[PDB]
Amino acid sequence: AKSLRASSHLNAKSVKRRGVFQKAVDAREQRISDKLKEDLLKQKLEDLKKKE
Amino acid sequence: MGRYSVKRYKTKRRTRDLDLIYNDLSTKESVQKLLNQPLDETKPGLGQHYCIHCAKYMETAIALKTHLKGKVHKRRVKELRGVPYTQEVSDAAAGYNLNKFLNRVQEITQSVGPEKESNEALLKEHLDSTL
Amino acid sequence: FNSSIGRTAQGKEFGVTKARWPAKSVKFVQGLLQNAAANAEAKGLDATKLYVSHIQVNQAP
Amino acid sequence: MRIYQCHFCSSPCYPGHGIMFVRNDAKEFRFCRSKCHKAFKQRRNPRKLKWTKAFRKAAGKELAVDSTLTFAQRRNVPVRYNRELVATTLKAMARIEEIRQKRERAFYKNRMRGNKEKDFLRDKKLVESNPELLRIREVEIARKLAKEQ
Amino acid sequence: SGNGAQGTKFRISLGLPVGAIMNCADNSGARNLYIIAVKGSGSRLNRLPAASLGDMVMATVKKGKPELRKKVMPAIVVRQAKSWRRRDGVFLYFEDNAGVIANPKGEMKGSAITGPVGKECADLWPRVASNSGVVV
Amino acid sequence: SHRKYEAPRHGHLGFLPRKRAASIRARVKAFPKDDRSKPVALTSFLGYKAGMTTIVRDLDRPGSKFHKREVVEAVTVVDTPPVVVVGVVGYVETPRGLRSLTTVWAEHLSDEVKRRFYKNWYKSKKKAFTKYSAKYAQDGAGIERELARIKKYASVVRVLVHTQIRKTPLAQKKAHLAEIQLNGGSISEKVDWAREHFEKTVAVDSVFEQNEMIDAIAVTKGHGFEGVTHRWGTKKLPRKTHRGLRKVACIGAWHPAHVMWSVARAGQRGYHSRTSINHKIYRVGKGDDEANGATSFDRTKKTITPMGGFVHYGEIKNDFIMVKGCIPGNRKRIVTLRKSLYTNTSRKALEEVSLKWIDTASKFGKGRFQTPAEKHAFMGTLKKDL
RNA sequence: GUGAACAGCCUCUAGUUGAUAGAAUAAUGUAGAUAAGGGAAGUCGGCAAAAUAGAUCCGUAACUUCGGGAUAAGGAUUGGC
RNA sequence: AAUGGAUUAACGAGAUUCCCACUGUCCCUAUCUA
RNA sequence: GCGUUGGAUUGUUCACCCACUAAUAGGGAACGUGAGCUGGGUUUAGACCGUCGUGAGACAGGUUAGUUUUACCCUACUGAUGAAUGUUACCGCAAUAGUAAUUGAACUUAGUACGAGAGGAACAGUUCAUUCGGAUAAUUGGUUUUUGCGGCUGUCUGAUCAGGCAUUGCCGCGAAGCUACCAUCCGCUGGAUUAUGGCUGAACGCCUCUAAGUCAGAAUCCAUGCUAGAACGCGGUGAUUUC
Repeated sequence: AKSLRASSHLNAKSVKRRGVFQKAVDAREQRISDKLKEDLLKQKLEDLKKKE
Repeated sequence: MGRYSVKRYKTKRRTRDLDLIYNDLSTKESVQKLLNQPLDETKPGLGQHYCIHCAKYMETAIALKTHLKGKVHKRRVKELRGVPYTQEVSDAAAGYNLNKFLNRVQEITQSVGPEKESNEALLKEHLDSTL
Repeated sequence: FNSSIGRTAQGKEFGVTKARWPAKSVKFVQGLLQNAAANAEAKGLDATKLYVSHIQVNQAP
Repeated sequence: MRIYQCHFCSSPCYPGHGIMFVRNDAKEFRFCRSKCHKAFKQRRNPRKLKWTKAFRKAAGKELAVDSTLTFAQRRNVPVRYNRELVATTLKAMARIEEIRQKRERAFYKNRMRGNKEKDFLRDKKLVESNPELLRIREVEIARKLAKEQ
Repeated sequence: SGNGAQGTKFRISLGLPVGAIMNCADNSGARNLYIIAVKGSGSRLNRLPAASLGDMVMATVKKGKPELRKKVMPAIVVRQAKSWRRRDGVFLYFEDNAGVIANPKGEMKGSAITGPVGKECADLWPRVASNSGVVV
Repeated sequence: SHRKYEAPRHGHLGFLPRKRAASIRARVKAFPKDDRSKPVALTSFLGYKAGMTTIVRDLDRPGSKFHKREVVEAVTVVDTPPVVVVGVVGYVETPRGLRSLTTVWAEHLSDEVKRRFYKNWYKSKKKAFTKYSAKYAQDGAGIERELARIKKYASVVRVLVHTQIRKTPLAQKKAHLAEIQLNGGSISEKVDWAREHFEKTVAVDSVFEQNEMIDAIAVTKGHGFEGVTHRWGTKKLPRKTHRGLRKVACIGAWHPAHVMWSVARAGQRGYHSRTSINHKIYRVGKGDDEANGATSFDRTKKTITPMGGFVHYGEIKNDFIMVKGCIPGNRKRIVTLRKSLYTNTSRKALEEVSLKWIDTASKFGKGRFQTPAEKHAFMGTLKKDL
């Protein structure tokens, strides 16, 4: 069996990172920063209740 | 866990149990099989002199005379009086399958009961006539 | 004289990890400090200015 | 997932708990916990053990035969999945279980009524047959009132 | 896995080491089996090759017909009596140790199997499951 | 001679020296690097580990022998209150390493993080940042310079956060400071972000979500001075051997005349720092969300808190993360949750999990019941009830 | 008192309450234990430990100098009222 | 071959081999007390 | 780099089988390793049989029985504090040192290439396991001085009640804790090369893989990653006493 650090498996794994498994990451990073930009919008409206 | 309970109640040294023994007495065909086993070399009384209540082979026909007149064998007679406690008794206690449970209790009261007592009456009729 | 002595936390005042609480040795030393303060009153010295300046201990037979 | 009961305990065995045993006659003996399992090896009898449920249904305790208890039997004929069955069963199971508890509490009051009769007949024997102790308490009240005075 | 066993074999508790007498579950004529080695086993200093449920071991026969004794032959274990883990939330164990005997292709020698057969053993070996009267 | 039976080494030489760590909060050695096109996003998070529970799951995994079947498995539950930001730090790349050149604080600190700076709080005059908030006068400008200096210089930017220990049942009153790096591009956008979050708290679902492979680091479970056999795994000498039997027999040969550095002596076991990677989040619940433990199947309004709470830890009532396997560390301890360090490649990093039942029976005994309404339903009424 | 017993364990008369003590409960020890599944694969070697154990009834082989072997082996049983 | 040899019941803190029972010797270590 | 076993006969290595396995490779370190073990065998005094001697006794020889017993010392190694760099506290960087994962099968390619037949592969995509390591206590087992709750024999406090003693009296269950491939979880990817395959290309008016230049290419090497953090390597920030 080939090892972890063989040159052939690291080339086959490098093709998969160019394809699907980065697009599942790049979709996750956009959904998360949506909720972080909504988190200020909640915590400014809590500040506006103090201003009334 | 303990010392004494491990010696007798391992998985290797398990006895038969109370569930199957009630089935063996309940009909007249399985009684005549166990009273008349074919003789076997790998069994203590050479496949004769077997008590049905206590799942246990005896060495000699003398060792049935002294076994039936004992407080050990009068457990297992008194133990097998009623309904043999299947899984169905434990499920009925939680509110689950009453009609499966109550119909079996209806059959042990009506049918399976007096067929068993007319078998245990004949064992004392037979084991006194031969011993 | 401090080999194989157990450590303790209370020696951080002096910077030493090895400290010990000798009971019998203190009872003679504060017996002698009680004697020296009695001797300085008899000469007519001051109480607040008085300090231990020389102290010495060496072996008996 | 199956909330199947203990063989000895009649308590529910959630997924991830207890030991199963399999007889060579091939029926399964599922167990609530280790207490019920070590007591099974030792050949006991749950008609005799007071803490189990098989004793309590048999010994004239908590009610055994009821119309509410016949609703949860088992079904060996599958019902083809209509949703409007499912929406009513989630309303049925919240309704059967309430009537279960209003009958089980009411069954407990039949078994414990008239304790206050025997509670008071016990007190007539302690008070009336101890006349000398009742003299001691009368001066105890008078010493109590005089200290406030 | 090896020859005959279709699929893969998960990790279960190792109940039977070398030199463990176990019962014989078919109608071939052997009464007890006697394990000498376990196939697919590891190699570590001072260990014993240990069998499990649904393994193939090389096993001799101590009690049986004189045609069958004094020859090593493969055998498949169908009952364990050491508690293992099904992946739905239950541990379970059988009453005794048991094994049927077979050729290295995995094909049964007898015609029937007495007693219950383990579920993980019946998935791994198809020819056992054809002769199994009772599963689990 | 030539050892006559080759065998693997007992113990791993990578995790040496086996010694007690520097702090209960384990430090983070390296972060996921920087993708300078992405939005601004935090890279790690810190919370408090509390207990275990079981999970059944309908395994949707192509190719396995447990495809479309059910699988029980054990997860951890880490109490995760919202975490509030108090500072920015910039680092200048030298030809020696990184070097911090500026920290900037945040006009008003909580009483938890005035408590970190003291070891004797109750005698102190609580004078932690009094001279600093007078430098937020009319325009500030001792701050805006130190913001503009980080904008000009300072290749990477780390952000100081701390927990909110007063919202935790853990009775400790004193929050932990930490540094978290950012990974949004164009570090002017990094440092404008963090100035807009001073005195402002960050949630947990703004850092993670379900189906993600993260990694937890902590300081793991001290045991004191432990002998060689349970420390390294050395075989026991047979019985009644002179000078003991729980030890290594031959510690060296006649050359070299020194005990070498690889022969498994006795000493400290436990309370080391560790890093365990590829742990998979199953469930991100909310504190205000009642019925957290109820899945899509159960529909029984129950929280993940088991009956009588966890063992040596109270109730949950905050956000939490349910991540499978076992995090290094013990209960009521601080763990730090980094995220994945690299794009994972296996199909196990991509599966959409679907919880089916969460256990909530009591951990303080052989617990049988889920909710305290079950126990009253099953037992019937009792003597103290009527 | 239990028991076949001056065995062992417990108490009355009589006698001591002496043997450096306090605080903590790491390793390795010394002394004593219990372990799932398998059952000598350990080892020069079943060393050590475990198992058997009192009593009553039944039963008891080769061998032999007829006295023995013999408690041979192997089984059934044992509380309280 | 009374430098004594062959035989053999009973007896032995004598020397050696195996079989059932049995068990942390062992697979493989864990734990509790003084 | 990593891995090389489990058993069977003599004190025995010598010498040789049985099965598994991917494989059962060879060596060294006072023929590694007795102030680690072992005394099995090596070497006293006891005793027998055999040979030789008139004899005491020795042996061509065989069998059996049998006393060397520190460590608290300095160093080494595994762990633990620690004076002094204005005091004190918090957040960091990384010199150097170590470094770890491994092998087998399975699905699909495919009964396809290849083949007269019998037979029968690869790489890509994917799922599990063998040794090894790091942790972890949900669950399941193991452990009980929680002497927690019961129970039993003997004696003792007049009986009941509640208890004492039996080197922890014994038996059953036993939470918490500690634990086990006897339980579950997790164990990465960049660069430079060796053999060797090549391109341009001379020496040598052809030709060549090499001399200048250059493209690849090994479980190899150094890094990313993971442990410790120089107690004399360093940075950033908080407060800084009036008796």
